[PDB]
Amino acid sequence: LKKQVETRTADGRRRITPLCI
Amino acid sequence: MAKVQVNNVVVLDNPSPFYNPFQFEITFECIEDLSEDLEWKIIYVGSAESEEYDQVLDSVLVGPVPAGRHMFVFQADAPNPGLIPDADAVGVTVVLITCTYRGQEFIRVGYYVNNEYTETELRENPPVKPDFSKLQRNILASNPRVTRFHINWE
Repeated sequence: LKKQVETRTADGRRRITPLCI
Repeated sequence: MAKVQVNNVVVLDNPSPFYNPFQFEITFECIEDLSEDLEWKIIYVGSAESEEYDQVLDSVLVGPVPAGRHMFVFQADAPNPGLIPDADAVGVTVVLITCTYRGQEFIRVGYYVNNEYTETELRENPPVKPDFSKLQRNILASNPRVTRFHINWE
């Protein structure tokens, strides 16, 4: 992966959106 | 029973220098769309003496989690040596991966970690002050301790 999507929660927390198998 | 089940954990970049980040490739499956995110943590035990030396290397949220089977790489920074008791630096300790839902831990995967010098000279005569730049970390990925807890998934 590491094409992996990560964003920040409304309050600045790290968030990873997993890949679906 | 539980809405989330962890199918597998692959320890990447192993062995490697003590300073490298931990890289776990996790596979888990959700039996039904979760209304909240999953929260994963990687905890390193600096010393078995006191939890007071536990280092939360990282805390991340995973989401959204639609029902189905999913996979992601959980990477975290190497522990801070300055917080590790010299006597526990070289040898074996543990590193934990935990997952919690709605403020409640429901699974915990522990691994033994073996930190040794690969340089035979240093391995023979280890320096009084552990030299982490020369330490090799080997996550004993073959024997994972899986502990499951019963939580309220709503």
